[PDB]
Amino acid sequence: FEGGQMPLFQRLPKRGFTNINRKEYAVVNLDKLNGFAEGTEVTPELLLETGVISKLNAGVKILGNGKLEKKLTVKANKFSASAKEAVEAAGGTAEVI
Amino acid sequence: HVKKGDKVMVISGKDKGKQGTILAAFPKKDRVLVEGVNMVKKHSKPTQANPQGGISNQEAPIHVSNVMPLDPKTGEVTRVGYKVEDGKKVRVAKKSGQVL
RNA sequence: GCUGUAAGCAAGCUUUGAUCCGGAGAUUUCCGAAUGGGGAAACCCACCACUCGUAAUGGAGUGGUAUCCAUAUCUGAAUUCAUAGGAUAUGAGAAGGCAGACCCGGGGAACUGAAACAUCUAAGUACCCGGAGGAAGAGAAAGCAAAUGCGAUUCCCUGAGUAGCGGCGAGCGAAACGGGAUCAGCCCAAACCAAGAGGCUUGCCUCUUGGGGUUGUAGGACACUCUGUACGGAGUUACAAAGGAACGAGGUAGAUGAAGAGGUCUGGAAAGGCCCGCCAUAGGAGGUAACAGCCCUGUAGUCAAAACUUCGUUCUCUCCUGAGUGGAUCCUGAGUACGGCGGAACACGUGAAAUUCCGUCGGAAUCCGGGAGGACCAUCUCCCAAGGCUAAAUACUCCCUAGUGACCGAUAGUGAACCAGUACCGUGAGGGAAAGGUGAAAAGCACCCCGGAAGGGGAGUGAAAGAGAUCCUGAAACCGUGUGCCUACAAGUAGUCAGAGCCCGUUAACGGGUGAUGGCGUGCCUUUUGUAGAAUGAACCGGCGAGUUACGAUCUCGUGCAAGGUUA
RNA sequence: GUGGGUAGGGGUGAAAUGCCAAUCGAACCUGGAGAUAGCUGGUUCUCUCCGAAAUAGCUUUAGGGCUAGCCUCAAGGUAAGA
RNA sequence: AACAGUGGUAGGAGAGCGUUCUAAGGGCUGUGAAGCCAGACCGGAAGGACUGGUGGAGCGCUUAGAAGUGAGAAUGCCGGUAUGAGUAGCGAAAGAGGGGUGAGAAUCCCCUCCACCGAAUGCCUAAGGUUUCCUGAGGAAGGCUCGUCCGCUCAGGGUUAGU
RNA sequence: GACUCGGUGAAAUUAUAGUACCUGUGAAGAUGCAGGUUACCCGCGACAGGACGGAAAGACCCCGUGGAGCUUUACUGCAGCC
Repeated sequence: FEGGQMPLFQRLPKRGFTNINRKEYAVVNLDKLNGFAEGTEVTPELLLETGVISKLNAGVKILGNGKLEKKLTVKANKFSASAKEAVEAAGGTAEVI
Repeated sequence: HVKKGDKVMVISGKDKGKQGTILAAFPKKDRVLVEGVNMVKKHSKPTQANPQGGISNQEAPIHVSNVMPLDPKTGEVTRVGYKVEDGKKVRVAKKSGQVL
């Protein structure tokens, strides 16, 4: 409230909107993938039972905040344009589902 | 559980251990008269009848669970059992198996 | 042993088995839906049959006699048929109530908020009215949903205070996906065929009965191949209704039931201390002259119901075919669906508004069809509305058993522990109290003295009588009676510090009480710039009386685990 | 006098805001209702540590509130502070 | 241990005391529990303890937990008791005297004088009231004072219709 | 009626008060405050100047974003009527 002065949520404009569909390919930090030593076959089903991905909201991207140094036959739905370099220079395949 | 008139000891109380028979029972109040036990002097109005009034020498009756029967044989204070062929639940006195 | 409260007297009754407790009946004046009629509730008056009685009238008993509806049957007006209507009998029809609740439907506000208020909210809340059932409502797709799809509704948790709605403000606020509890699906209608009837111009087409027939990438008819009429299945709760009779287990009454007076002491009384013994599938509770496993009722375990029930199984009984193949064509829900106008319910306030439901106008297709996929159109995916049945999962309690409370202990807990919705208060709808405890039992005070009598003093009763009728405990305000010290030259919010005299000896302390008089000193609280306040509050005394609780959000503090934590 | 009707955003009034059960510019009862109150009264045991303000911007707002202003608790920064 | 501080409303922080109940055992009670009253005792307070007397069956301590957790003020609520105060008031309106009753008489009864209403304070009977009527006893309570008396209390009795 | 005796016997109020006067200071008009002066202790019968005496959370004024009743070419609307 503001006494009777027209308060701050009314002196300020709307900013619409929210999507009819917004998808959150989330989350894979890249240094989560050093949970495989050595390991391959990085799939969300092999990540669901290992708790790196808590709940998979319509797919996952792989986000390049990290490094390896490990090869991984990565089977993921989406990738950053940096995760096609760390997985790639390590020699592991970076298969987009 | 005791009836008029079985042979009766006094478990506890002021008269702890005397015996006597039963003048009357009062089963709704759970309380039994014994001769000469809880002998209490009572003052009475001059009646109609008798004209004497005076002091009487009655007994106020006794609660039932300060009263036991006796074995006829040992003369012991004994607890009560039952189940008697052709006896209509006649009391087995413990230290088996005397009736009544 | 019994004749309830009730504590006493008379009269009686009972192991030729009484008092009590259950089952099954019978009895059940009158009012009350009241129902023959009137009625101002608890009363009057009838009539029709039948009985009792008088010579008869009068009088008395026994049933029947409302209203609506339905099944029939006679009659049957203006008016001819015929009908309205009238008369009669049959209906173990239904009107009333109440568990102040929960669930549908019709109506349906305001106050409050939005800091005003009128859109909104409050709120489809309360309240009124109709429904019944122990539950109701909904329900087997014109459903979600957009894949490798799910498969009737309901309820719970998430989803999430998200998508949204809103003078977009107050506030309102879903669904679907995910996981459980519960878990069953089916009949009608329509064509086709059989039997009646009923008319038309034979023909033709129009109502009932009996089969058949229950649908979606379509099903049925129809036709053609099979398949049964059983021994297979079902069944009274849907699925179609409907009967019995046996086996077992609960319930409305029970019955059995272990172990010590252990001794001593204190005592009015052991159930308590000490020293001891046992039982225990029983140490649940409650009495017991005081705190009992063993004294009693019982408890734990077992076992029983003549009669009523409630439930589960069987037998009896009852009832019943399912499929392929094609589509020459006939069906698949009409004044209905949708559409205009006007409203309401959907979280959606008339909107880009899907959807449902009403009023009023219009008004289609009927498989080559049609509907949903949040205005609208094509493609694509589901799915057949315009008919109906559906237990359980759910919400509930005036209730009835058994039980549990970090619930209450009489100014509390229901208003009512007490003859409470009583007394009183109101014309009346209505408001609505206060009031617990002798003792272990009446042993409730025989007798004497005073007194008219209550009321006492002795005497006994019991542990207490100071316990004796408000009857355990008894405080304070108050009201007394004795008093030790002060007071009749004194001006005082009454106290404090000083202080001699006088009087007492202590939770043994630089004691206690009164303090002649002196120095200081204008109550407590609220509200105020400021109150001794001539500003408010309080007569006093005692009791009751106000910051939480439920659910979330935030910060510190603590604990576990740590890019892994919690599970509804 | 008897007998009897007219019922509360109504009745009734040879009218005054009168009367409607001792109540009238809207009768009493029960509920929504624990309506709301920026307004008044009340806010129950002790000790210590610190310790305000009655100013401003606004405000259907002036005896209300909301940010600042001054207070307090805790943690960092560090000697900024005067 | 050294040095400094230590008034205080609104308010923030910290530490405590209380009461009731539950949970561990441990410990007091008929050789007397709780509560009550007394008292010159101890800690910083809220507060505790001890001896006496009453009281006649329950109760504390520690350690945690729960909270219908604390009274002086609400023109609060209920109950009791004051103050005013032996004060206002004792509800229009003539009795007096003798006797009797009884414990007690102005107030009760009887008698005799006197006085008031007499188009009402007469009788009769509606509205209502539901025994208030009569007798025989009492008398605490209601009678605005007594009170042998009553419309009070008890115990009986009491209302007869073809007009 | 009042006064007195005998019977019976309340209420409003009320922080505790053993309650003098005047001049001053004070919340600006004292019994209780300072200074001064009077005043043996306790009753009864009266009067009413004071205790801002009781009685009624002021009727007057003003505030409440309080309410009611009423009025109209105040707003938006309802019935009624056309």
